[PDB]
Order: sequence, then C-alpha cells, then structure tokens
Amino acid sequence: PHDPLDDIQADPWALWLSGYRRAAVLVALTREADPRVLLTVRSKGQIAFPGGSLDAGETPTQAALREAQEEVALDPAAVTLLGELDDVFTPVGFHVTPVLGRIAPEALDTLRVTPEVAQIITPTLAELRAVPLVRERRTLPDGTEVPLYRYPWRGLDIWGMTARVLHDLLE
Ligand SMILES: [Mg+2]
Repeated sequence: PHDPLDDIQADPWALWLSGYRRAAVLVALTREADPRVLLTVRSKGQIAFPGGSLDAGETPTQAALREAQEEVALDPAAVTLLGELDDVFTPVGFHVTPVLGRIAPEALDTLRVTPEVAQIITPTLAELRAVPLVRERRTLPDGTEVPLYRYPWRGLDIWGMTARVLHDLLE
C-alpha cells in the first residue's frame, strides 16, 4: 500500500532533526568486523531503510520488523533488537523511530526484493564514515539552524531523513 512516509521522505525540502504522525524504520547492522547497514533503493530511486507508518495499535518495533519482512523478506526472528536511536522528525508532522537490530551477515544473502524495492544496498559503516560527507544547514521558521546531511556512496546519493538517521547511527 501507499505510505505517507514515502511521500515526505521524497520531499527535498522537508527538514529532519532529532531533539504527530508516527512511523518507524529498521536499521539492521550485520554482526561482523566491518558492519554493513541494510538499505534499499525504491522502485534515481529513493534510498531508504525498510520502514513505514505504524498501523493502529502497532508499536515502532513491530512496524519496523513487519516492514523489513514485507519489503525484503527479512525474517524478524533473524533480528536481535538493539534498542532505538533518537526519533528524527520533520516540522510538517512526522515522527520516525529508528529501530536498531543486528543480523548475521549471511542473512543478507537470501533476502528477496518485493515490487516496492528495486535493489538492496549494504554500505559498510567504515565506507559511510570515509565518503566525502555533505554538510549543509537550513533554518526553520523559528530561526533555529538545522544540519542537513548527504552521503555520496558509490554513485548513489543518500540524503534527507535516511542520511540524518545514518549520521546519528555513525555518531
Ligand atoms: Mg509499507
């Protein structure tokens, strides 16, 4: 189904920060030396973590796991929940809970893309830390400055909410 989260996520001018519509994304890291992060390229495609809006009566963790399973067939039982990062949000009215999880590196080998996902990409955390990070800043209506990030990885452009979550994960 269509999710408002995907609309706001593609809004080039929607600002994301951390500090009424609720959503969650799964931030799965492989259990290895140089951890890889599970990311998707939606059917240039929108780069995002598996995720979506919470259904009624559903928690952030349940949503994140369901979305990863619906999108790339990631079995929730393959995920060890590590807790969550701080919520990231945008003025318009979206609160996103990044749910952290750890999976075996092998788990990636058998994931299966569904129609809404074009490909699965797995940047290594080392790589994302080494890429020439783009740091811009915009000001909100209240006059508050806010940092914007963009990770130029292998020709792809990871930006917006996803990059904000990524940067927080890296810090
Ligand atoms: Mg969905």
